[PDB]
Amino acid sequence: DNFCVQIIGGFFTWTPDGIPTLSNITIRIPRGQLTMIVGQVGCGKSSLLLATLGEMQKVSGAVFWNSSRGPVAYASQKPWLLNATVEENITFESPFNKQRYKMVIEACSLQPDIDILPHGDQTQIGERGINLSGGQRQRISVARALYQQTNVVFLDDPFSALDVHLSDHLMQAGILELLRDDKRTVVLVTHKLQYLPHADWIIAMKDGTIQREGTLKDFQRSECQLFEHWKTLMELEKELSSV
Ligand SMILES: Nc1ncnc2c1ncn2[C@@H]1O[C@H](COP(=O)(O)OP(=O)(O)OP(=O)(O)O)[C@@H](O)[C@H]1O
Repeated sequence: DNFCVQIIGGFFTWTPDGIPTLSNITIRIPRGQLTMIVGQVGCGKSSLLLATLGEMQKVSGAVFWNSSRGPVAYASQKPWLLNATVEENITFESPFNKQRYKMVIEACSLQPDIDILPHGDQTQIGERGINLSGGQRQRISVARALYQQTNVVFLDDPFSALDVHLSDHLMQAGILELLRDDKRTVVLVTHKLQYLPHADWIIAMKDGTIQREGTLKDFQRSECQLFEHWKTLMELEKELSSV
């Protein structure tokens, strides 16, 4: 109805005939809102993101897309980089709009870093080019995710190798401004719980199964231990002829 991705009792294994890495998956992602998946290391957040994309085989349950999935803007936990220039890494087979390109660059704070080095927004990077630092690779992948005119945006820990200032500016200018104005569906896996007030929907995962759902107000009563743990980790209220 008003939700983007629906899973009812989904079972997903990475191996073809192994133990279910994801068990009893139930997910109700709102459309046009920010949904944040939180959990410990290796509890299946990236696996949940890829299971919604069909990258994992399904043992049981059903997956519904009300957007026939359609395109999804995805920023992997390991930042993927093409062999082309920075401009083509950000546009990624899209029409080049200078206004949108500069807006996404200012949202990711990529301008002063592309000012460095032999070329500006035209250096070949990845293979057949100069290597970039992990923050630059991650933010170029995030800029590619933010650039495309896609209603669904999947972000898998954009703040893995980012400091406080760049991650905060990325969170505000990208997620709360560049993605809210066009009402794109943003699913944001993160280990930074300081952005939990900015979450319309929250997914809690624990050992390959999903613990809770809803807003922080729902976490206030049903799961008091997890709510107090979130409070302690950071009252959690929302918001040539010679040649
Ligand atoms: N491509 C893969 N092939 C096989 N097993 C995988 C693969 N990706 C993840 N797994 C397994 O699935 C489980 C959860 O991994 P996943 O990457 O979803 O966790 P995560 O919580 O998102 O990651 P992080 O370690 O960054 O917190 C682990 O047991 C891991 O070994």
